[PDB]
Amino acid sequence: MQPKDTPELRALYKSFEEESIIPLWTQLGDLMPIHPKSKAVPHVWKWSTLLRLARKSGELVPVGRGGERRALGLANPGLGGNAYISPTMWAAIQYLGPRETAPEHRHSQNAFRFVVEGEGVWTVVNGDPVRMSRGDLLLTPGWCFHGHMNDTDQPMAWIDGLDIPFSQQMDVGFFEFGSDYATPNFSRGERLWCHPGLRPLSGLQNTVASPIGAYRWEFTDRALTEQLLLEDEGQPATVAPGHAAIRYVNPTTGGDVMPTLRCEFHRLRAGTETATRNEVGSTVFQVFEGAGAVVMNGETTKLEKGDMFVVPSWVPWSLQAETQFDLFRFSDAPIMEALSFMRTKIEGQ
Amino acid sequence: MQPKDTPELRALYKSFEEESIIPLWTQLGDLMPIHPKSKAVPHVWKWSTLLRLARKSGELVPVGRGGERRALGLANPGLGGNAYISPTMWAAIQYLGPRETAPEHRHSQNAFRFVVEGEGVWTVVNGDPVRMSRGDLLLTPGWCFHGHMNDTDQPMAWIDGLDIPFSQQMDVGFFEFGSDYATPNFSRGERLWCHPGLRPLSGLQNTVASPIGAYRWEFTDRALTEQLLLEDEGQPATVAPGHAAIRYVNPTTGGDVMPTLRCEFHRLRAGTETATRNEVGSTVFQVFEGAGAVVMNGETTKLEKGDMFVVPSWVPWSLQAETQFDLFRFSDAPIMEALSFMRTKIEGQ
Amino acid sequence: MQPKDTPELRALYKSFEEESIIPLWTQLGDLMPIHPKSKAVPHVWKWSTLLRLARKSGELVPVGRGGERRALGLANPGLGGNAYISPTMWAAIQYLGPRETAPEHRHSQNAFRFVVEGEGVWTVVNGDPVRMSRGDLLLTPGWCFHGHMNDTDQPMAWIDGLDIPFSQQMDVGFFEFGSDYATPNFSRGERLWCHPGLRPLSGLQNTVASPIGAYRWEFTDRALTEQLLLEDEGQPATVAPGHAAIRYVNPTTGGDVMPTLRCEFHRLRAGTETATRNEVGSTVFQVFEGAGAVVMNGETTKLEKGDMFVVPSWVPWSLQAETQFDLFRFSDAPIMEALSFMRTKIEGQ
Amino acid sequence: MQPKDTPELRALYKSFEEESIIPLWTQLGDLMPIHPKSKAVPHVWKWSTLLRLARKSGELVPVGRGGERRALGLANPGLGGNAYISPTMWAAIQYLGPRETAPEHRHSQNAFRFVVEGEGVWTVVNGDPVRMSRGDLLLTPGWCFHGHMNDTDQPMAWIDGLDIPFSQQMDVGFFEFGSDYATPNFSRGERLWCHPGLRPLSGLQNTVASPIGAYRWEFTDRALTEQLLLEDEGQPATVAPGHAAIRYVNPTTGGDVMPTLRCEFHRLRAGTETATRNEVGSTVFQVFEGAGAVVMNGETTKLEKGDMFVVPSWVPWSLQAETQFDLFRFSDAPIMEALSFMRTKIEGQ
Ligand SMILES: [Fe+2]
Ligand SMILES: [Fe+2]
Ligand SMILES: [Fe+2]
Ligand SMILES: [Fe+2]
Repeated sequence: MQPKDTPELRALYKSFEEESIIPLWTQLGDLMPIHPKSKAVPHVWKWSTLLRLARKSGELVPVGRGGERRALGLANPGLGGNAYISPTMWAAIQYLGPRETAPEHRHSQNAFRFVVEGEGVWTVVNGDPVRMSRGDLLLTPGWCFHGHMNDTDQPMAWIDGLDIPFSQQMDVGFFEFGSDYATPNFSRGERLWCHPGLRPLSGLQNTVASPIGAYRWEFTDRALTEQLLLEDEGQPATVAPGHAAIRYVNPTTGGDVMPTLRCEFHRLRAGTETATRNEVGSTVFQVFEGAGAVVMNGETTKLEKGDMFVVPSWVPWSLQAETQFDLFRFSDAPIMEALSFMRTKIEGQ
Repeated sequence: MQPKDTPELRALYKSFEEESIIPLWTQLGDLMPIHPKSKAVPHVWKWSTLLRLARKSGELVPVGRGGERRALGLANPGLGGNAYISPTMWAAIQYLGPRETAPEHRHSQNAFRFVVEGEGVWTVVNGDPVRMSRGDLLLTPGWCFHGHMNDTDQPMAWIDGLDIPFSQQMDVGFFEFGSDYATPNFSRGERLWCHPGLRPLSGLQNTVASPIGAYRWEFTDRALTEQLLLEDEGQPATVAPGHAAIRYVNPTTGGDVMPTLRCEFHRLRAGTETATRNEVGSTVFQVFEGAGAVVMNGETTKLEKGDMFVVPSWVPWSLQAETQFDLFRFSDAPIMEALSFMRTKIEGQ
Repeated sequence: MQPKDTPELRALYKSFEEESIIPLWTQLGDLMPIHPKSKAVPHVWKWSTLLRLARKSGELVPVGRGGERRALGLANPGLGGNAYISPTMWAAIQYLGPRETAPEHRHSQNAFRFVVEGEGVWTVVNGDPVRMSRGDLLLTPGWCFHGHMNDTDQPMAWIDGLDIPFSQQMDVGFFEFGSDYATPNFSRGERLWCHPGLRPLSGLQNTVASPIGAYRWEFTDRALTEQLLLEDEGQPATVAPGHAAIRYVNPTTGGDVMPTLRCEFHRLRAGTETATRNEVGSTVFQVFEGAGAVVMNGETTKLEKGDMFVVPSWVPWSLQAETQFDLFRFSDAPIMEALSFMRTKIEGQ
Repeated sequence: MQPKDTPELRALYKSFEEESIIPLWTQLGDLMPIHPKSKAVPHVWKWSTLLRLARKSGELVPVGRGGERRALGLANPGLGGNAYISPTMWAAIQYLGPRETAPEHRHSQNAFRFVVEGEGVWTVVNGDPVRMSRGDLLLTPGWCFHGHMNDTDQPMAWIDGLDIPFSQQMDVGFFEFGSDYATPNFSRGERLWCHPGLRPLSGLQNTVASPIGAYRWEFTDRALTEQLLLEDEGQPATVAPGHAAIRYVNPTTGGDVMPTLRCEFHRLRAGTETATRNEVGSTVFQVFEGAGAVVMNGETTKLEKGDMFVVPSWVPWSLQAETQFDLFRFSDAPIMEALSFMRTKIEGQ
């Protein structure tokens, strides 16, 4: 029950408004909910829709007229018109036209670029050029200069993933503009850092983000194959039966690629059904290859190559593989884990 | 410039709305600002207003009719009607009437209670009772059961500080209800942990929040006196000339009281003027004793005993002491520092 | 069995000697023992012997003729004439005569001074003077300048504890000579750092050793009393029944006083018998007050006020209290724990 | 000067001997030296001597008659007959005959096996078999079961490196005996862990030693080539001009292979002369390929393929390359660094 509605109570409340006071006893229960109840909702975007809308944006939106920023943000229908896939993460399909380029800038917001279709584009990160091709993860960690250049007449699509919404809501955003279009097969970073178990004596200092600028498909694919093969041979490897998986890591530390974003890659055997999880924080998956479905809040959605979906905080989810089902994954878990808010419920346990 | 406004462009945009896509090239620059530009604004609340409105709430709002929740939230005028002092922090004046009590609950949100006026109330934290009096900091770290009981006919006011707005925006909130009104002079926690330099062999495990339930005024006052005294004697101690200061810490670790909130206490000699700082993240100060002013965005506001004010992200601020000027401080810095978003500009350097 | 003893085998072995080769197959099993088998043996020194020999050293050994170095090293009878209490630790009774002084030096070896009898001596540590009295722990962490001065006509005895034998065997030793006899009641370090739960904003950097120069008896005694009192009240506190105990810690970190040495203080209720432990590494106890015994390798030795004893690596030990039994303790455990060699067996578990 | 040599002084000293007391004032200065002065001396072993003595041991010392332990320990001439290369490290040339095997054991002492000549031997580590060939580093971290099996009629030589002397002097040694001769091309460990930048979701827990059982030559060689190539292109990479180098690391952490031993591999361009270093702790190098010399204490020794040498604590050293000069390196630095005893002087700086 509320206080008696009296002229004195109404005078009290008008003083409140005047003095920027909001009394706790008037607040709606879910200021402190029983468990996380996001304004973001579970949502799927179909690739066939996204690619068609991206191609059209290629025609209608040239460089000089918005073409420098040709990226289709996935907007969660529960987040009020904000171009946010979740309360922490921005995810967009960047569509880079034949021969297009972008100049250098840096920003405090952390970012990756996961290559969906195409080849022969380079993203240049602190002057070091990083070739892009299908299945590759590129990082452009916060405060690193990044521009790019298409070396080809072909378009490319990648997922443009950032902590923009966290950074916007929390007031951490900074931004600077920057000041040869070399096309090396591999970046300096990779040439130093992508030898397993080995660390240059010139890079003995730990870093906050990975110095690996590209995690190439070859290696991702090979790691996942080896886990399934080790499973066949009776050896521990996979995380769950038929479920091979890796986390992309900062090799100086063994932890996440960047302070705010975790990236992983999963492969499921045909037939695999994962146990239902509730996890704090939001995650986004993209179907890289294969066919299957997701269950979110008990609702099953079938999924095809390229489809993308978001699980907001604490929404119970699982995946079923119809064929071999390869998925790229990102989430805000490093944030929940750094601050001791992370929590996990699994149907098995 | 934007793409040509054509029937095809308008069809593209209507497909966007239908498919929950928001194109980057339509977005307003400050999705990624040049430096943090908060929606929260610098604001001061006068104690004499807050105490008068609190007393009236005591009369008008009894237990059974909202009295269990008698706390006046400081609402930032730039945060849209949300009861948030800043985008990360909730700060409220809790007004506890003669003999009032509250039962036990726990929530994932972290919290402290800093005692402004009054005595002989106990907050009971995981069954351990913590006496409260003026100048004391109490913690109720996340997921710890806490209720309270006034043992007296006198009211008490404290600052009720939490990471509610971070927790609400980020989807990390959990909440449980709980299931003798002992009145020990000191808590078990204090009796184990408040011997300088000494650690019980039964508490060798590090914790995520401090096991000290109260940081009593005596010690705070004594530490600040010693720094000014060491300054008089030519010995390094104070942070800046005439500026004594402490941070409240988790003694198992030496770091912050809780994962999301930093607390500190400052004492300035009469005459002291601090150098202008820009810092990422928001901070709140309360004047504990003395007289002076603040400068925020170049605007000077005079301050009296009890006044409270907020500096949102990157707003340049400094303090001037007219008399000896004691201030309690909290901020979301452990969040900015954990995620490598923290940044500092000082006018000296 | 060994290789055939042939002229060719003997020629092989003479080539070995010539070329500084020692073949594994000739080595005695205990190059890699089944469990630690120290050359150091369990040993007790009686205080009444040590004090009598110390007094005589006071008469016979004046300043100018060895008096600057008047310290009686406890030499383990199994360590070959080396002045080592154990393979890692040096422990000596320093006997400081009326009005004696020592000038400043520093060395990489870490050291403490635990005051057995006497008062009004100061050890000056990086120019900061630290009063000494019975029951106090002083640190002189490695590479810190330290000299001292007796301000009185009375002698003082303290335990002079160092990692000298580790440092000597491992080749880490460095040593420098240094370049007012102030007598403050408390040191600068203490005045900054001995306020429970509080950390100066001017000392936000973690250190490798404690910045607390003295851990005074008052606080040690009070902590131990509180644990026994909390035990009386049914509250968890003591490590084992009737067994109160603390660890001295570096307050910036919550870990050990210095990188190589751990210090602790135990109080046992009359009647308390501890469960038998095997622990890797050596430890030394001193009886501060009370009466009881120790069991080492099944052999019981009765103990009086001032007695000192060493438990080398893996020797099973326990303590029995006849009266209330207060003991100071040091060990090389931070070394075994840092390098993942630590191991513990308890008779309970 | 010493105390007066009196009958009373002699009685004092006889009481000392009786009571296991050694007085400080009688001790020789270098109990606490000015800088490290090892009993170990700089020493070189020639490969042509070591291989010839190893072959002869193959003839004279069969299995059943010492052949199970056919390893030639490098004994430092200053370490008193102890089979120690330095005060912390044991280094031996293990010579494994045609078709020989060894059963499983484990010990707390940490160990590696760096393959000098030969192929088709497997060391089986916790049931997982690790093929061995020239240039490969294998680990058998402490407390891991390890046996081996030669699958061939050819002998193999490897460097058998351990922290035996530290473990022996410090009392940390434990040892257990253990209870198909599979010959996989690659180990399970490698198949999980040797994909650059990728970490199995099933191995998210950090470990104290590397889970990589072999660091194969291919990758080592490729990393060193890339650094010299990046040097040619004007890009930062090498540690010093013409000096390419890597550290072998634990991929869960980015730190050293094991708690007590660091391993590295250096490649110098023909002509390269390194600046003189003093470093705390001992190191051992082996010439893998090429020709050059070392300078230790100002004394130059020419070096050929296979030669091995030790630099004890603080001995100034440098390397000159005549040809391209590849060297494998191990040291006790993780011990000096963990305990804050490490120190470095370089002639450049
Ligand atoms: Fe960008
Ligand atoms: Fe609460
Ligand atoms: Fe000393
Ligand atoms: Fe072994």
